Amino acid sequence: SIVTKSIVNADAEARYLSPGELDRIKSFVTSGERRVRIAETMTGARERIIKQAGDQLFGKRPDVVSPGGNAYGADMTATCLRDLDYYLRLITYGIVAGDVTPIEEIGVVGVREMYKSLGTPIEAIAEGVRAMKSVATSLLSGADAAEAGSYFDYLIGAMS
Amino acid sequence: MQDAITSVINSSDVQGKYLDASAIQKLKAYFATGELRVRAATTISANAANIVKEAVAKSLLYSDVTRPGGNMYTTRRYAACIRDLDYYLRYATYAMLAGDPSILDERVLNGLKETYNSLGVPIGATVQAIQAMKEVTAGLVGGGAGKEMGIYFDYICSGLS
Ligand SMILES: *[C@H](C)[C@H]1/C(=C/c2[nH]c(/C=C3N=C(/C=C4\NC(=O)C(CC)=C4C)C(C)=C\3CCC(=O)O)c(CCC(=O)O)c2C)NC(=O)[C@@H]1C
Ligand SMILES: *[C@H](C)[C@H]1/C(=C/c2[nH]c(/C=C3N=C(/C=C4\NC(=O)C(CC)=C4C)C(C)=C\3CCC(=O)O)c(CCC(=O)O)c2C)NC(=O)[C@@H]1C
Repeated sequence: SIVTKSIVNADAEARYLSPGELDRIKSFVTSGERRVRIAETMTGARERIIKQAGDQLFGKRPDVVSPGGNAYGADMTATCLRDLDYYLRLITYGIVAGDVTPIEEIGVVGVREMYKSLGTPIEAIAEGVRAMKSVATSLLSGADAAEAGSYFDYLIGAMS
Repeated sequence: MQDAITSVINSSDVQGKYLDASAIQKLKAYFATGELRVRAATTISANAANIVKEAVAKSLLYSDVTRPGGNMYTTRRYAACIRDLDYYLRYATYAMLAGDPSILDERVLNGLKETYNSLGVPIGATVQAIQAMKEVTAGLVGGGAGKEMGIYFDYICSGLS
């Protein structure tokens, strides 16, 4: 989080955090409860979010579920939905941390090499994240929706 | 390094689990103390030099350590020593801010004892000086922050044993 980042930065300069850095951690902690609340709402609706996003995905990209597609078959479709779940999970981690590092370090570095090896069209994964973004933020208030949306966008941009 | 937030995220991740109620209690507990940590960090930062000076005065000055033959003898070694104390104080503050001692294991304690032993830096005296900073610090940040800081001051001392 920004606590780790500020520390690592100050250390690179062999100095104590600056007042500016301290103010950042300050805000970070007071908004902590809001972010935790956002993450909880997404965790609770986990199953519904994956079902609907999955449905919207296969609707936009029937190919992946049709014959010759990477997710053709009850089992491959299941595994595909399993991956969507992995990412929703990472996103709630991101939200509580206040930044994308958990999403990045657990599911983005090497993501292109992993999916290319499995033959999974990464553009379709991104579409699945777009779908989740839609179902997930629809569960939130205008303010929170925008806030959580940014984490989805980061992920979408990292797969495109 | 991990902070109190990422620490909870990693243990959840290794289990492949969404944040638990228990995990959420830990997050909330850190957030509640966040301001306290920032206020302590602020004071310590403003008194860093005086904290080190008093600790040295109280534990190392006017002993065999500073006289010819002592490890703190020669201006180069005296400075190297107060430099180390400045380090322990700065890193203990980081760890207190993060609510986690990992930065200590990774950036401070790794190979420290061996280095000290190699150079002949007395660990017992170094530990005494850190404990003295512990006391001087509590008296500036107050009992609350003082005990938190003490956890990390002790962590370092333990890693030198
Ligand atoms: C769903 C939107 C898309 C889809 C997915 C799909 N994935 C697999 C197989 C795997 N996916 C992973 C994924 C991850 N591992 C990680 O560590 C992370 C980050 C947290 C992710 C996201 C892995 C490891 C596999 C391998 C199987 C395993 O889990 O051991 C499949 C199966 C493909 C196969 O050939 O067996 C599928 C179908 N496929 C699509 O077409 C959608 C676009
Ligand atoms: C002061 C309380 C005691 C003391 C210290 C002393 N230390 C050294 C030399 C080194 N100290 C370190 C320690 C660190 N270096 C770092 O970068 C960090 C941050 C994580 C730490 C904690 C290291 C690596 C050295 C060796 C390299 C260097 O000099 O930079 C000296 C000098 C040793 C010499 O013979 O030149 C001294 C004197 N000495 C005492 O007597 C006190 C008990």
